[PDB]
Amino acid sequence: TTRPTDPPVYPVTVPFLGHIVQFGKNPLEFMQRCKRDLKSGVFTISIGGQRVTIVGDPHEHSRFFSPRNEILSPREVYTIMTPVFGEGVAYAAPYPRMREQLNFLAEELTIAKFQNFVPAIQHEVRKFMAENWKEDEGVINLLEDCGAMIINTACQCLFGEDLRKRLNARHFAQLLSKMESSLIPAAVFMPWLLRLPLPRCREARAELQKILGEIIVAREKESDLLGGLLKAVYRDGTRMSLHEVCGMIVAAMFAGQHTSTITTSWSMLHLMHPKNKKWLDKLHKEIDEFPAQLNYDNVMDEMPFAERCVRESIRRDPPLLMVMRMVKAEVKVGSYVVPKGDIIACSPLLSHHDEEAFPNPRLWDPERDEKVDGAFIGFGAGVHKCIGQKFALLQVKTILATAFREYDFQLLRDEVPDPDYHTMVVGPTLNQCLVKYTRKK
Ligand code: HEM
Ligand SMILES: OC(Cn1cncn1)(Cn1cncn1)c1ccc(F)cc1F
Repeated sequence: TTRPTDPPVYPVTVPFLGHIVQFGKNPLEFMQRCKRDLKSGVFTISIGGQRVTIVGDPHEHSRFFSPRNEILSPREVYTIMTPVFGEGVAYAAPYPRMREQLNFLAEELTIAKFQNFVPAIQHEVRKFMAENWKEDEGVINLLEDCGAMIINTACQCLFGEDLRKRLNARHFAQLLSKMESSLIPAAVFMPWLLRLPLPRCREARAELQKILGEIIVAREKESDLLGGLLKAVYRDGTRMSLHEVCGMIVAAMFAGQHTSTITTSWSMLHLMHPKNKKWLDKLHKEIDEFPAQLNYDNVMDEMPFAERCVRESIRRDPPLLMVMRMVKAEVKVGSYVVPKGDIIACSPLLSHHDEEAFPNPRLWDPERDEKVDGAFIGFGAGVHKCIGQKFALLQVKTILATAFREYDFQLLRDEVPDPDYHTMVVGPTLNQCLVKYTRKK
């Protein structure tokens, strides 16, 4: 079964690997085991004879990230999420409707769009803090409260008043919530591997669609994200259907909700920890210079340290652990060739723990730089680099800047939380994010 060019191979049984996943075993240790015993950063896990090739050598990142869809294809490997977004909507939109739709989305999230996003995000953060952090001091779940701030501020930024009246952020976040109710690794991993349907979350879509479809008529009967998606064309002259606009609105809120929530929480948890006083003080040296009301230029271009804070949070504990493609034509990676039919993967989690690229990788050090160019991949790279990355950072950084200007925070355990590997998109353990707020003097 070997070819003169293939990477080293580690056989596993499906049960044995199934067991590792179901039981939420640290996936970093398993991949680091493999990287060492096979003495290669590029290596294959043969599951049921089912080849998964990992680009775990940060010097080889571009070999994963740069090829076109026709060579390394995202479609086949994410097709299981189709019920999430709908049948002809993203990874399920046939060629070339997938790239066309992602690009429409991308175009709704450029820096020309962000106009008054910042004041809008500050007002929502301050409404929240005013409604929820009312006392001189009080106890909260930081993970839960960041997620609220993330949905509220996202919807305020992206949605018009008709939308926010019919579908409030609370509602939105429930509907989103009961979808990744069926995207746990323990349940998805095996049908993802076999090529089996997603094992409830199509009921939540049909609720949204009906709701949006009403909103959508109300408007055509009578410049936000919805309105921009509604104006989108396509190469062939036709526009997106209701079903496609709903699906891309979902893909959007879905993509950014859990990832940004988690990044904000890790950032705040590191910063508040007594051993990171130096950084919190550094953070203040930067943000104490600014007025009550921030602008785009303030947050995007005059907070380099806040940004390092966010970036290193995603570096140490990236929320998307692993990014995949189907190899459609064999591809050169390092001194190996990765054959047609392989699943090829590149893992932020694995590369962000490479000792050369990120020495002492468990130390959250905001002043760190990658020691191998392009080793950091928390938002991916190349053809499929994240296109909400700028909105994400504008959002998280404004929240950090707004929350730390008014409050101090005590973490109510001794150590920063354990990541919890039981969810698809990975964050700190919920019960471990209990925190005391203290209103500034
Ligand atoms: C902190 C927040 C975020 C993180 C950490 C993050 C992380 C990532 C990563 C690792 C990828 C690589 C995908 C791959 O190679 O398969 C990606 C892509 C992508 N992201 Fe994000 N992302 C974030 C926020 C968002 C937001 C807010 C949106 C939309 C509103 C978004 C939309 C997308 C899309 C459409 C792609 C891939 C497009 C394609 O397949 O060509 N992301 N993101
Ligand atoms: O890349 C994802 C899909 N994915 C990969 N593993 C689990 N889900 C996630 N993502 C990207 N940025 C933030 N989250 C994505 C790609 C496109 C999309 F529309 C949604 C979506 F979640």
